[PDB]
Amino acid sequence: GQCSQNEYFDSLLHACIPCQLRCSSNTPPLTCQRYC
Amino acid sequence: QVQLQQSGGGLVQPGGSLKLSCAASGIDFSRYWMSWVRRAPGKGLEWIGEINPDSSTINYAPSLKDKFIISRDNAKNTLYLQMSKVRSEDTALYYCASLYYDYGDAMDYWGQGTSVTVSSASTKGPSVFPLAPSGGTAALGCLVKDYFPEPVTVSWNSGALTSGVHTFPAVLQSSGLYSLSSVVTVPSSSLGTQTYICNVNHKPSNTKVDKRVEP
Amino acid sequence: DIVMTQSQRFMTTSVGDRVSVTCKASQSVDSNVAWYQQKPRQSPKALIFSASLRFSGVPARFTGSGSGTDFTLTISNLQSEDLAEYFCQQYNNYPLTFGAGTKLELKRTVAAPSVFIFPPSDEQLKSGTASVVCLLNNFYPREAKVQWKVDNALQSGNSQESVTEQDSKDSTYSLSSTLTLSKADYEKHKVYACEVTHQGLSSPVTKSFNRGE
Ligand SMILES: [Cu+2]
Repeated sequence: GQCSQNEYFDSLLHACIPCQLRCSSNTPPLTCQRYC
Repeated sequence: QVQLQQSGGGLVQPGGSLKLSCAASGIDFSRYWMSWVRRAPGKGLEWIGEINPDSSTINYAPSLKDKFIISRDNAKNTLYLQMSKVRSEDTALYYCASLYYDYGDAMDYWGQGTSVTVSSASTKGPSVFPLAPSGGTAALGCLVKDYFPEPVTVSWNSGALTSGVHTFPAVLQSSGLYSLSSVVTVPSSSLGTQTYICNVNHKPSNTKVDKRVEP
Repeated sequence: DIVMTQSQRFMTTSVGDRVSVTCKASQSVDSNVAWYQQKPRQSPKALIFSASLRFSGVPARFTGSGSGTDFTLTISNLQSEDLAEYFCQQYNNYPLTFGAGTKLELKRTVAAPSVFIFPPSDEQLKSGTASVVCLLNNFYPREAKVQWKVDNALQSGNSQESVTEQDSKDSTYSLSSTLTLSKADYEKHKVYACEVTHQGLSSPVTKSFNRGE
Protein backbone atom coordinates (compact mmCIF):
# COMPACT_ATOMS: atom_id res chain seq x y z
CA GLY A 1 0.00 0.00 0.00
CA GLN A 2 0.95 3.63 -0.69
CA CYS A 3 1.78 5.49 2.55
CA SER A 4 3.26 8.95 3.17
CA GLN A 5 6.87 9.10 4.43
CA ASN A 6 5.71 9.40 8.05
CA GLU A 7 3.72 6.15 7.84
CA TYR A 8 4.30 2.50 6.89
CA PHE A 9 1.96 -0.20 5.59
CA ASP A 10 0.92 -3.09 7.84
CA SER A 11 -0.56 -5.90 5.75
CA LEU A 12 -2.31 -7.72 8.60
CA LEU A 13 -4.46 -4.63 9.21
CA HIS A 14 -4.10 -3.54 5.58
CA ALA A 15 -3.51 0.04 6.59
CA CYS A 16 -0.92 2.78 6.80
CA ILE A 17 0.37 2.99 10.35
CA PRO A 18 2.04 6.05 11.95
CA CYS A 19 5.82 5.65 12.25
CA GLN A 20 5.53 7.39 15.62
CA LEU A 21 4.02 4.21 17.05
CA ARG A 22 7.27 2.38 16.20
CA CYS A 23 9.89 4.99 17.18
CA SER A 24 10.42 3.70 20.74
CA SER A 25 11.14 0.21 19.42
CA ASN A 26 14.74 -0.82 18.81
CA THR A 27 13.55 -2.01 15.40
CA PRO A 28 11.28 0.48 13.55
CA PRO A 29 10.62 0.06 9.79
CA LEU A 30 13.52 1.25 7.62
CA THR A 31 11.27 3.86 5.97
CA CYS A 32 10.43 5.31 9.40
CA GLN A 33 14.12 6.15 9.98
CA ARG A 34 13.74 9.67 8.56
CA TYR A 35 10.76 10.47 10.80
CA CYS A 36 12.13 8.71 13.89
CA GLN B 1 -22.09 -2.52 20.17
CA VAL B 2 -20.08 -4.51 17.68
CA GLN B 3 -21.32 -7.98 16.90
CA LEU B 4 -20.05 -10.60 14.48
CA GLN B 5 -22.94 -13.05 14.58
CA GLN B 6 -22.07 -16.53 13.32
CA SER B 7 -24.56 -19.15 12.11
CA GLY B 8 -24.80 -22.18 9.81
CA GLY B 9 -22.53 -25.03 10.91
CA GLY B 10 -23.35 -28.17 12.82
CA LEU B 11 -23.43 -31.78 11.72
CA VAL B 12 -22.46 -32.98 8.24
CA GLN B 13 -21.31 -36.29 6.76
CA PRO B 14 -17.91 -36.80 5.09
CA GLY B 15 -17.94 -35.57 1.49
CA GLY B 16 -20.72 -33.12 2.35
CA SER B 17 -21.07 -29.34 2.16
CA LEU B 18 -21.85 -26.64 4.69
CA LYS B 19 -22.05 -22.86 4.36
CA LEU B 20 -21.07 -20.79 7.40
CA SER B 21 -22.29 -17.21 7.91
CA CYS B 22 -20.79 -14.32 9.84
CA ALA B 23 -23.05 -11.26 9.97
CA ALA B 24 -21.46 -7.99 11.11
CA SER B 25 -23.06 -4.94 12.69
CA GLY B 26 -21.66 -1.98 14.62
CA ILE B 27 -18.80 -1.45 12.19
CA ASP B 28 -18.61 -0.34 8.58
CA PHE B 29 -18.23 -3.92 7.31
CA SER B 30 -17.63 -2.67 3.79
CA ARG B 31 -14.34 -0.89 4.67
CA TYR B 32 -12.53 -3.89 6.12
CA TRP B 33 -10.81 -7.13 5.20
CA MET B 34 -12.45 -10.20 6.77
CA SER B 35 -10.78 -13.37 8.00
CA TRP B 36 -11.55 -17.00 8.79
CA VAL B 37 -9.61 -19.14 11.27
CA ARG B 38 -10.43 -22.46 12.94
CA ARG B 39 -9.42 -24.53 15.96
CA ALA B 40 -9.71 -28.31 15.68
CA PRO B 41 -9.61 -30.62 18.71
CA GLY B 42 -6.00 -31.27 19.73
CA LYS B 43 -4.65 -28.74 17.25
CA GLY B 44 -3.61 -25.11 17.43
CA LEU B 45 -5.16 -22.13 15.67
CA GLU B 46 -5.26 -22.53 11.88
CA TRP B 47 -5.59 -19.68 9.42
CA ILE B 48 -8.14 -20.43 6.69
CA GLY B 49 -8.09 -17.26 4.62
CA GLU B 50 -9.08 -13.63 4.16
CA ILE B 51 -11.01 -11.52 1.68
CA ASN B 52 -10.67 -7.81 0.92
CA PRO B 53 -13.64 -5.35 0.89
CA ASP B 54 -14.56 -5.61 -2.82
CA SER B 55 -13.79 -9.36 -3.06
CA SER B 56 -11.08 -8.88 -5.74
CA THR B 57 -8.47 -10.46 -3.46
CA ILE B 58 -8.98 -13.77 -1.66
CA ASN B 59 -6.12 -15.73 -0.09
CA TYR B 60 -6.37 -19.23 1.34
CA ALA B 61 -4.36 -21.70 3.35
CA PRO B 62 -3.01 -23.90 0.56
CA SER B 63 -4.50 -27.12 1.93
CA LEU B 64 -7.97 -25.53 1.92
CA LYS B 65 -7.97 -23.61 -1.37
CA ASP B 66 -9.83 -26.31 -3.26
CA LYS B 67 -12.32 -27.24 -0.50
CA PHE B 68 -13.31 -23.91 0.96
CA ILE B 69 -14.64 -20.79 -0.70
CA ILE B 70 -14.62 -17.46 1.06
CA SER B 71 -17.13 -14.82 -0.05
CA ARG B 72 -18.91 -11.75 1.24
CA ASP B 73 -22.11 -9.86 0.59
CA ASN B 74 -21.51 -6.28 1.71
CA ALA B 75 -25.18 -5.41 1.09
CA LYS B 76 -25.97 -7.85 3.91
CA ASN B 77 -22.81 -7.09 5.89
CA THR B 78 -22.17 -10.82 5.82
CA LEU B 79 -19.11 -12.97 5.38
CA TYR B 80 -19.37 -16.58 4.22
CA LEU B 81 -17.33 -19.74 4.34
CA GLN B 82 -18.48 -22.43 1.92
CA MET B 83 -17.11 -25.85 2.93
CA SER B 84 -17.15 -28.85 0.62
CA LYS B 85 -15.67 -32.35 0.41
CA VAL B 86 -15.40 -32.22 4.17
CA ARG B 87 -13.49 -34.77 6.24
CA SER B 88 -12.75 -35.57 9.91
CA GLU B 89 -9.94 -33.00 9.88
CA ASP B 90 -12.58 -30.31 9.24
CA THR B 91 -14.34 -30.95 12.53
CA ALA B 92 -13.54 -27.75 14.41
CA LEU B 93 -14.66 -24.43 15.81
CA TYR B 94 -14.68 -21.84 13.01
CA TYR B 95 -14.19 -18.16 13.83
CA CYS B 96 -14.65 -15.11 11.62
CA ALA B 97 -12.68 -11.97 12.41
CA SER B 98 -12.09 -8.43 11.31
CA LEU B 99 -8.63 -7.01 11.95
CA TYR B 100 -8.25 -3.37 10.96
CA TYR B 101 -6.85 0.03 11.66
CA ASP B 102 -9.26 2.96 11.63
CA TYR B 103 -9.97 6.14 13.62
CA GLY B 104 -6.41 5.96 14.96
CA ASP B 105 -6.71 2.53 16.64
CA ALA B 106 -5.91 -1.08 15.76
CA MET B 107 -9.08 -3.10 16.20
CA ASP B 108 -9.97 -6.79 16.33
CA TYR B 109 -13.49 -8.26 16.43
CA TRP B 110 -14.42 -11.95 16.47
CA GLY B 111 -17.53 -14.01 15.99
CA GLN B 112 -18.63 -16.25 18.84
CA GLY B 113 -17.58 -19.30 16.84
CA THR B 114 -19.36 -21.99 14.88
CA SER B 115 -18.97 -25.68 15.63
CA VAL B 116 -18.74 -28.11 12.72
CA THR B 117 -18.67 -31.88 13.23
CA VAL B 118 -17.90 -34.06 10.21
CA SER B 119 -19.00 -37.65 10.76
CA SER B 120 -21.03 -40.59 9.55
CA ALA B 121 -22.40 -41.13 13.06
CA SER B 122 -26.04 -40.32 13.79
CA THR B 123 -27.02 -38.30 16.86
CA LYS B 124 -27.13 -40.59 19.90
CA GLY B 125 -27.43 -40.09 23.65
CA PRO B 126 -24.85 -41.68 25.94
CA SER B 127 -24.99 -44.87 27.89
CA VAL B 128 -24.00 -44.13 31.47
CA PHE B 129 -22.22 -46.73 33.59
CA PRO B 130 -21.13 -46.50 37.21
CA LEU B 131 -17.48 -46.31 38.22
CA ALA B 132 -18.07 -47.92 41.63
CA PRO B 133 -15.89 -47.06 44.66
CA SER B 134 -6.62 -44.08 49.47
CA GLY B 135 -7.56 -44.44 53.17
CA GLY B 136 -10.06 -41.73 54.12
CA THR B 137 -10.60 -40.69 50.49
CA ALA B 138 -12.56 -42.72 47.94
CA ALA B 139 -13.00 -42.10 44.21
CA LEU B 140 -16.23 -42.84 42.34
CA GLY B 141 -17.70 -41.74 39.03
CA CYS B 142 -19.69 -42.25 35.83
CA LEU B 143 -18.50 -43.48 32.47
CA VAL B 144 -20.49 -41.59 29.83
CA LYS B 145 -20.08 -43.74 26.76
CA ASP B 146 -20.98 -43.82 23.08
CA TYR B 147 -22.70 -40.52 22.38
CA PHE B 148 -22.68 -38.20 19.40
CA PRO B 149 -22.07 -35.29 18.87
CA GLU B 150 -20.35 -33.19 21.53
CA PRO B 151 -21.11 -31.95 24.16
CA VAL B 152 -22.46 -33.64 27.30
CA THR B 153 -22.81 -31.94 30.66
CA VAL B 154 -22.35 -33.82 33.91
CA SER B 155 -23.43 -32.67 37.35
CA TRP B 156 -23.40 -34.55 40.68
CA ASN B 157 -26.36 -34.76 43.08
CA SER B 158 -28.18 -32.21 40.93
CA GLY B 159 -25.43 -29.66 41.43
CA ALA B 160 -25.16 -30.13 45.20
CA LEU B 161 -21.84 -31.94 44.87
CA THR B 162 -19.08 -29.86 43.26
CA SER B 163 -15.94 -30.27 45.39
CA GLY B 164 -13.58 -32.93 44.08
CA VAL B 165 -15.44 -33.31 40.79
CA HIS B 166 -13.31 -33.83 37.65
CA THR B 167 -15.11 -34.25 34.33
CA PHE B 168 -12.64 -35.21 31.64
CA PRO B 169 -12.50 -34.07 28.01
CA ALA B 170 -14.25 -36.59 25.78
CA VAL B 171 -12.21 -38.86 23.55
CA LEU B 172 -13.37 -39.74 20.06
CA GLN B 173 -13.47 -43.52 19.75
CA SER B 174 -12.69 -45.46 16.57
CA SER B 175 -16.47 -46.06 16.30
CA GLY B 176 -17.03 -42.34 15.71
CA LEU B 177 -18.75 -42.06 19.07
CA TYR B 178 -17.49 -40.03 22.02
CA SER B 179 -16.76 -41.23 25.52
CA LEU B 180 -15.90 -39.48 28.75
CA SER B 181 -15.60 -40.06 32.48
CA SER B 182 -16.66 -37.86 35.36
CA VAL B 183 -15.17 -38.67 38.74
CA VAL B 184 -15.29 -37.29 42.24
CA THR B 185 -13.42 -37.96 45.45
CA VAL B 186 -15.47 -38.19 48.64
CA PRO B 187 -14.88 -39.35 52.22
CA SER B 188 -14.71 -43.16 52.41
CA SER B 189 -16.73 -43.02 55.60
CA SER B 190 -19.57 -41.42 53.66
CA LEU B 191 -19.97 -44.32 51.24
CA GLY B 192 -22.61 -46.19 53.23
CA THR B 193 -24.66 -43.16 54.15
CA GLN B 194 -24.48 -40.62 51.32
CA THR B 195 -26.10 -41.08 47.90
CA TYR B 196 -24.08 -40.21 44.81
CA ILE B 197 -25.86 -39.66 41.52
CA CYS B 198 -24.38 -38.30 38.30
CA ASN B 199 -26.78 -36.30 36.12
CA VAL B 200 -25.81 -36.57 32.47
CA ASN B 201 -27.42 -34.25 29.92
CA HIS B 202 -26.99 -34.50 26.15
CA LYS B 203 -28.76 -31.59 24.48
CA PRO B 204 -28.16 -32.81 20.91
CA SER B 205 -30.27 -35.91 21.63
CA ASN B 206 -32.57 -34.21 24.15
CA THR B 207 -31.71 -36.88 26.71
CA LYS B 208 -31.05 -36.75 30.44
CA VAL B 209 -29.83 -39.72 32.45
CA ASP B 210 -29.34 -40.05 36.20
CA LYS B 211 -27.10 -42.85 37.43
CA ARG B 212 -26.84 -43.76 41.12
CA VAL B 213 -23.30 -44.90 41.91
CA GLU B 214 -22.98 -47.17 44.94
CA PRO B 215 -20.68 -49.83 46.42
CA ASP C 1 5.14 -21.65 3.70
CA ILE C 2 6.81 -20.03 6.68
CA VAL C 3 7.00 -22.19 9.82
CA MET C 4 6.56 -20.31 13.09
CA THR C 5 8.12 -22.36 15.89
CA GLN C 6 7.03 -21.93 19.52
CA SER C 7 9.52 -24.30 21.14
CA GLN C 8 7.64 -24.32 24.44
CA ARG C 9 4.22 -25.91 24.19
CA PHE C 10 3.78 -25.34 27.94
CA MET C 11 5.33 -22.78 30.20
CA THR C 12 5.30 -22.86 33.97
CA THR C 13 4.82 -19.52 35.72
CA SER C 14 3.41 -17.80 38.82
CA VAL C 15 0.94 -14.96 39.37
CA GLY C 16 2.93 -11.73 39.60
CA ASP C 17 5.89 -13.00 37.58
CA ARG C 18 7.22 -11.93 34.19
CA VAL C 19 6.76 -14.49 31.39
CA SER C 20 8.18 -14.41 27.86
CA VAL C 21 6.90 -16.61 25.07
CA THR C 22 9.28 -17.25 22.18
CA CYS C 23 8.52 -17.75 18.50
CA LYS C 24 11.06 -18.35 15.77
CA ALA C 25 10.33 -17.86 12.05
CA SER C 26 11.88 -20.35 9.59
CA GLN C 27 12.90 -17.41 7.38
CA SER C 28 12.98 -13.64 7.85
CA VAL C 29 9.57 -11.99 8.36
CA ASP C 30 10.81 -8.46 9.18
CA SER C 31 8.34 -7.12 11.76
CA ASN C 32 5.23 -8.72 10.25
CA VAL C 33 4.28 -10.76 13.32
CA ALA C 34 1.11 -10.86 15.40
CA TRP C 35 0.33 -12.50 18.74
CA TYR C 36 -3.01 -13.90 19.79
CA GLN C 37 -4.51 -15.17 23.01
CA GLN C 38 -7.05 -17.97 23.28
CA LYS C 39 -8.81 -19.50 26.25
CA PRO C 40 -10.85 -22.73 26.18
CA ARG C 41 -14.41 -22.19 24.90
CA GLN C 42 -13.62 -18.60 23.89
CA SER C 43 -12.83 -16.81 20.63
CA PRO C 44 -9.25 -15.85 20.04
CA LYS C 45 -8.15 -12.30 20.94
CA ALA C 46 -5.51 -10.33 19.02
CA LEU C 47 -2.79 -8.90 21.25
CA ILE C 48 0.09 -7.58 19.17
CA PHE C 49 0.69 -6.58 15.57
CA SER C 50 3.79 -5.22 13.85
CA ALA C 51 5.80 -7.32 16.34
CA SER C 52 5.52 -4.68 19.12
CA LEU C 53 2.22 -2.77 18.77
CA ARG C 54 -0.83 -3.53 20.93
CA PHE C 55 -4.34 -3.82 19.62
CA SER C 56 -6.80 -1.43 21.20
CA GLY C 57 -7.82 -2.48 24.71
CA VAL C 58 -4.90 -4.82 25.32
CA PRO C 59 -3.36 -4.17 28.79
CA ALA C 60 0.01 -2.44 28.95
CA ARG C 61 1.51 -5.50 30.69
CA PHE C 62 1.55 -7.19 27.26
CA THR C 63 4.58 -6.24 25.17
CA GLY C 64 6.15 -7.66 22.02
CA SER C 65 9.64 -7.45 20.53
CA GLY C 66 11.73 -8.84 17.72
CA SER C 67 12.46 -8.38 14.05
CA GLY C 68 13.74 -10.83 11.45
CA THR C 69 13.32 -14.35 12.87
CA ASP C 70 13.11 -14.18 16.69
CA PHE C 71 10.02 -12.80 18.39
CA THR C 72 8.95 -12.58 22.00
CA LEU C 73 5.66 -11.91 23.71
CA THR C 74 6.17 -10.68 27.29
CA ILE C 75 3.64 -10.44 30.09
CA SER C 76 4.87 -8.41 33.06
CA ASN C 77 3.12 -9.00 36.41
CA LEU C 78 1.06 -11.99 35.22
CA GLN C 79 -2.57 -12.06 36.36
CA SER C 80 -4.71 -15.12 36.78
CA GLU C 81 -6.79 -14.02 33.78
CA ASP C 82 -3.59 -14.21 31.67
CA LEU C 83 -3.42 -17.98 32.09
CA ALA C 84 -4.30 -19.02 28.56
CA GLU C 85 -2.75 -20.14 25.31
CA TYR C 86 -0.63 -17.82 23.14
CA PHE C 87 0.01 -18.05 19.41
CA CYS C 88 2.37 -16.10 17.22
CA GLN C 89 1.63 -15.56 13.54
CA GLN C 90 3.60 -14.30 10.57
CA TYR C 91 1.95 -12.28 7.82
CA ASN C 92 5.07 -11.45 5.83
CA ASN C 93 4.15 -14.17 3.27
CA TYR C 94 0.77 -15.52 2.25
CA PRO C 95 -0.36 -17.97 3.53
CA LEU C 96 -0.38 -16.46 7.03
CA THR C 97 0.86 -19.15 9.39
CA PHE C 98 0.42 -19.65 13.15
CA GLY C 99 2.86 -21.07 15.64
CA ALA C 100 1.69 -24.21 17.47
CA GLY C 101 0.76 -22.36 20.67
CA THR C 102 2.20 -21.91 24.19
CA LYS C 103 -0.05 -22.70 27.13
CA LEU C 104 0.77 -21.03 30.44
CA GLU C 105 0.27 -22.96 33.66
CA LEU C 106 0.96 -22.33 37.34
CA LYS C 107 3.85 -23.72 39.33
CA ARG C 108 3.03 -25.62 42.50
CA THR C 109 4.63 -28.21 44.78
CA VAL C 110 5.14 -31.65 43.26
CA ALA C 111 2.22 -33.99 44.03
CA ALA C 112 2.03 -37.69 43.24
CA PRO C 113 -1.20 -38.92 41.68
CA SER C 114 -3.64 -40.89 43.78
CA VAL C 115 -4.32 -43.89 41.56
CA PHE C 116 -7.68 -45.65 41.35
CA ILE C 117 -8.78 -48.47 39.04
CA PHE C 118 -12.38 -49.32 38.14
CA PRO C 119 -13.49 -52.63 36.64
CA PRO C 120 -16.18 -52.54 33.98
CA SER C 121 -19.69 -52.48 35.45
CA ASP C 122 -21.97 -55.48 35.15
CA GLU C 123 -24.38 -53.25 33.17
CA GLN C 124 -21.75 -52.59 30.54
CA LEU C 125 -20.73 -56.25 30.39
CA LYS C 126 -24.34 -57.11 29.53
CA SER C 127 -23.91 -55.05 26.35
CA GLY C 128 -20.78 -56.97 25.34
CA THR C 129 -18.03 -54.41 25.94
CA ALA C 130 -15.63 -53.94 28.84
CA SER C 131 -14.26 -50.52 29.75
CA VAL C 132 -11.57 -50.56 32.43
CA VAL C 133 -10.80 -47.12 33.81
CA CYS C 134 -7.72 -45.93 35.61
CA LEU C 135 -7.71 -42.57 37.33
CA LEU C 136 -4.67 -40.50 38.26
CA ASN C 137 -6.02 -37.79 40.53
CA ASN C 138 -4.65 -34.39 41.57
CA PHE C 139 -1.00 -34.64 40.55
CA TYR C 140 1.69 -32.12 39.52
CA PRO C 141 3.48 -31.61 37.22
CA ARG C 142 1.27 -32.63 34.30
CA GLU C 143 3.70 -35.13 32.74
CA ALA C 144 2.62 -38.66 33.64
CA LYS C 145 2.84 -42.08 32.05
CA VAL C 146 0.21 -44.83 32.24
CA GLN C 147 0.80 -48.40 31.12
CA TRP C 148 -1.90 -51.06 30.98
CA LYS C 149 -1.09 -54.68 31.76
CA VAL C 150 -3.35 -57.69 31.24
CA ASP C 151 -2.04 -60.73 33.12
CA ASN C 152 1.25 -58.79 33.20
CA ALA C 153 1.38 -58.43 29.41
CA LEU C 154 2.07 -54.83 28.33
CA GLN C 155 -0.92 -53.50 26.39
CA SER C 156 -0.62 -51.34 23.32
CA GLY C 157 -3.07 -49.44 21.15
CA ASN C 158 -6.28 -50.31 22.99
CA SER C 159 -6.45 -47.43 25.47
CA GLN C 160 -7.29 -43.75 25.32
CA GLU C 161 -6.54 -41.05 27.86
CA SER C 162 -7.40 -37.46 28.55
CA VAL C 163 -6.29 -34.85 31.04
CA THR C 164 -8.16 -32.09 32.81
CA GLU C 165 -7.17 -28.45 32.55
CA GLN C 166 -5.07 -27.32 35.51
CA ASP C 167 -7.32 -27.04 38.56
CA SER C 168 -8.32 -23.48 39.32
CA LYS C 169 -8.15 -24.07 43.08
CA ASP C 170 -5.21 -26.40 43.75
CA SER C 171 -3.23 -26.23 40.46
CA THR C 172 -3.21 -30.00 39.98
CA TYR C 173 -4.01 -32.15 36.98
CA SER C 174 -5.98 -35.36 36.75
CA LEU C 175 -5.80 -38.04 34.08
CA SER C 176 -8.08 -40.85 33.05
CA SER C 177 -7.08 -43.75 30.87
CA THR C 178 -9.67 -46.18 29.52
CA LEU C 179 -8.79 -49.68 28.36
CA THR C 180 -11.51 -51.03 26.05
CA LEU C 181 -12.00 -54.73 25.30
CA SER C 182 -14.77 -56.92 24.02
CA LYS C 183 -16.58 -58.85 26.75
CA ALA C 184 -15.07 -62.02 25.25
CA ASP C 185 -11.49 -60.76 25.38
CA TYR C 186 -12.12 -59.35 28.85
CA GLU C 187 -13.22 -62.73 30.24
CA LYS C 188 -10.13 -64.53 28.88
CA HIS C 189 -7.89 -62.83 31.42
CA LYS C 190 -7.71 -62.41 35.18
CA VAL C 191 -5.51 -59.56 36.33
CA TYR C 192 -6.11 -56.03 35.10
CA ALA C 193 -3.42 -53.53 36.01
CA CYS C 194 -2.77 -49.83 35.62
CA GLU C 195 0.93 -48.88 36.15
CA VAL C 196 1.72 -45.23 36.70
CA THR C 197 4.97 -43.28 36.36
CA HIS C 198 5.29 -39.76 37.75
CA GLN C 199 7.91 -37.54 39.36
CA GLY C 200 6.05 -37.75 42.68
CA LEU C 201 6.40 -41.55 42.72
CA SER C 202 9.85 -42.81 43.70
CA SER C 203 9.08 -45.91 41.66
CA PRO C 204 6.08 -46.74 39.44
CA VAL C 205 2.84 -47.53 41.29
CA THR C 206 0.51 -50.30 40.13
CA LYS C 207 -3.21 -50.58 40.89
CA SER C 208 -4.87 -53.83 39.85
CA PHE C 209 -7.88 -56.08 40.30
CA ASN C 210 -8.81 -59.68 39.50
CA ARG C 211 -11.88 -60.03 37.27
CA GLY C 212 -14.89 -61.15 39.32
CA GLU C 213 -13.55 -60.78 42.86
CU1 LIG D 1 -5.15 -63.11 25.59
